[PDB]
Order: sequence, then C-alpha cells, then structure tokens
Amino acid sequence: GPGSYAPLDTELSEIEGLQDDDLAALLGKEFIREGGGSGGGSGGGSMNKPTSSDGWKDDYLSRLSRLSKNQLMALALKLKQQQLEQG
Amino acid sequence: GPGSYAPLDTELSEIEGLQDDDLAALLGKEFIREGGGSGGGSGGGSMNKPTSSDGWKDDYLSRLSRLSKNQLMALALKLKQQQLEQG
Repeated sequence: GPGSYAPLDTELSEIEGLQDDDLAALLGKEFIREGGGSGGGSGGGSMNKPTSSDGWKDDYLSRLSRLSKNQLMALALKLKQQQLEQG
Repeated sequence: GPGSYAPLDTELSEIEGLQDDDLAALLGKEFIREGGGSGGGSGGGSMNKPTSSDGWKDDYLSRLSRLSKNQLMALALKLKQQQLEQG
C-alpha cells in the first residue's frame, strides 16, 4: 500500500512551533493590518478549578484560544488542504 | 458548472449572522478577555484580482481575515464537531 492515513492533530503542533515570519509568507495579501490597539489590567475574575466534557473540544479550543488570529487562519487553511486528499 | 452561490446554512454563513452572546454560549470559559473585555471584528479591505489557479483557499482565507477571534474559534469548533462523526 502507498501509506497510512496518518495523524491530523500534529498540524496544531506545527502552528504552535512556527513564527510571524512563516505566517506572513503563507497568509500573504490576507495577512493582518493592525487596528486593535494596546491596553493592560486583569479585567477581574479567578480560576475555580477546571471542568471538561468529551475531551476533544477542551484540547482543541484551548489551542485555538492560545493562538493568534494569524495562527487561526494558518491552522484552518492546513485542515482544509489535508482533508480533501483523504480517502 | 463554472461556479455556485454556496449553501445559506454553512458554518461560515451562520457564524457571520449570530452575535457575541451566541459565541459566548459555546466558547464558555475559553471566551476572549481582550479589547473592551469581549473582543471584536478586525481585518480591513482587499485589493487586486485573484490568481487564475484555485479559489476554495482564497475565498475561505478572505472571509476568515475579516472575522472576530471569537467567530474564528466558533467556526473551527463547528467544523471539528461534524468531522469526528463521519463514516
């Protein structure tokens, strides 16, 4: 046979490793143009111990929350490009 | 066919219609704490014709570049929830 179907969660681990010099090279024209400004302070609130269900949503949405808008575009393009050549 | 209008009920066209309270109802603890304390839209305009090759990458990246980070997380969660139950 030609090979395995292979892992798909490793694409998040690649986007977590690379930098804005790699992101601008793949987003190109559609790369971000600023406008959000700057600020500070905690905004209040505290952790009351974590909670979870089914596991897949908590692992995935945590990475999506940690990542930049540039990285959110890069992981979305990756998962669309790899799925259309499966099966 | 040379092209199509696409469905009205895609995850992209749904997330572009619903409000920040509907995003908070599915992001939960992972909802953003930034900007005014609740995030917001960014991306700006666009320029020049697209390249002659492909289009499914360019239209998708073009939409995502103008969405809020809350919307980018929610459309990604929706397309993750449906792909893991295929068979």
